[PDB]
Amino acid sequence: GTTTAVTPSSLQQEITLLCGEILYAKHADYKYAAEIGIQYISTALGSERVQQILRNSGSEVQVVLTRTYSLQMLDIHGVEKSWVEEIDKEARKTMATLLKESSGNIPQNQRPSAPDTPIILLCVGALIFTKLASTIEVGLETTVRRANRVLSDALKRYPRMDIPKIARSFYDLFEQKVYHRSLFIEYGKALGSSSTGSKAESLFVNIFMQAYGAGQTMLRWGVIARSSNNIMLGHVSVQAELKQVTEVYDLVREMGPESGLLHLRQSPKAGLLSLANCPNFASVVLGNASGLGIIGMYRGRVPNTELFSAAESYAKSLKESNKINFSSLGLTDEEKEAAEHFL
Amino acid sequence: MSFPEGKDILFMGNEAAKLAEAFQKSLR
Repeated sequence: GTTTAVTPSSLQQEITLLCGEILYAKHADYKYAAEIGIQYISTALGSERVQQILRNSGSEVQVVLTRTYSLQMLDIHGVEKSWVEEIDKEARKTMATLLKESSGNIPQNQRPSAPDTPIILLCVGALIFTKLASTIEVGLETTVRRANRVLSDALKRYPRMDIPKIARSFYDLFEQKVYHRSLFIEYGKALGSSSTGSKAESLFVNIFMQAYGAGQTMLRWGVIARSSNNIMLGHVSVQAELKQVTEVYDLVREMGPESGLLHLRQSPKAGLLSLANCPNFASVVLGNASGLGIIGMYRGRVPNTELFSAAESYAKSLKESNKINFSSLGLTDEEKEAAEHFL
Repeated sequence: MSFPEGKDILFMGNEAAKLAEAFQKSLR
């Protein structure tokens, strides 16, 4: 069957160093950077607990423990030794050079051994994870731009950190190893509970927690359409979808915020989160969002363009006459900023 | 975030249908 790496908690310091080495130097290839981040998670949660989590996600993947060898290196299952050795070599070369230029005096928080380097690495992963959780498609480059602002302080400490290539590594990992989405969820839930409130942990938790709302975006926009009193919500073809609209909101009502992860998890009920069974409703919901100015750069499907345009015109006229109560809508801060151009 | 029932999101009834139809018609 299929296999994947876990790393025992006894090697937490060593995997921490490897994460730091990824950030610390300008590397040619970041292919397995995301997998190293995952290895840190496994030391945090415990390798046997990871096997449980994967099994429970519906995967029969078998975990294989990381070992050590000397040329001290980590032997990580499914990660080419040449890659790990090259990351380490390039980091150590860079450190030797910089250490000498600074006469042996480099602050801890600029070194690859700084304890928050795995968390920093995982913050890039967290942004890719919340991108993935959303029912609204955005380009990877958009997310990369966001990572640059969010991790501006990390970039001052680690000015050779290659965010776009690290981002691509996490993007690929979540596409190829779907079970590691479930592992990431358990880590985020665990850290949400155990966070010391440090800067790195707080950033991770704040990004991670956005995944729930991201999954529910279109349903939240639906409520916004009603709070906007969009009269196209009364169109005959929309009223006809009442049982389907009911199924959709019954889902989130009964499940609570966890339902936001169904898209990410590729659950059989994920389509509901994208309003797949109620296309006319969806068109009014999207049109209303467009009219309010909160839809951003939406490249997704508009099932009924006439309904969309009508809903958009109506929202827009209410907006232009200052008849929208923007405080009461339940907008995100970014949506508020987009619609009103102040926060 | 508190989600209402679907029947509290849509505008149901003949009157609501006629209102939406009229607005749509006004847009040519």
